[PDB]
Amino acid sequence: QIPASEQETLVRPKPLLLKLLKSVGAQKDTYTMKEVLFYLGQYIMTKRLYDHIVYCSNDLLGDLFGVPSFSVKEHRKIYTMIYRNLVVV
Ligand SMILES: CC[C@@H](CS(=O)(=O)C(C)(C)C)N1C(=O)[C@H](CC(=O)O)O[C@H](c2cccc(Cl)c2)[C@H]1c1ccc(Cl)cc1
Repeated sequence: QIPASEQETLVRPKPLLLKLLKSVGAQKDTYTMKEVLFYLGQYIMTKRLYDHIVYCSNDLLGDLFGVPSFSVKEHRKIYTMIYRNLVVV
């Protein structure tokens, strides 16, 4: 029960989120939430942090989100953790 519109939001990552995104995607100043979620998704799968829990205490992603692990099924929490690392444009 998250709206579809949320993936349209325009955002400006803070430096550490930007560092992580640069490892998987082109470097722009502005991203859609859709893009951010995809890049983070690819980052996680590429680095195999996920086998419904993502484990990230041995990874920069852990520092980014402030948790050692999280559930992929809890989307509102994920959006919340993402939002602390960006500015809405
Ligand atoms: C790395 C985990 C990826 C995998 S996936 O969708 O890309 C695929 C099934 C294609 C392999 N992921 C999920 O597995 C879960 C699947 C689900 O529980 O519905 O969806 C995650 C998702 C999608 C959209 C928004 C949010 Cl906040 C999270 C989504 C996700 C979780 C965390 C982050 Cl940071 C980004 C995307």
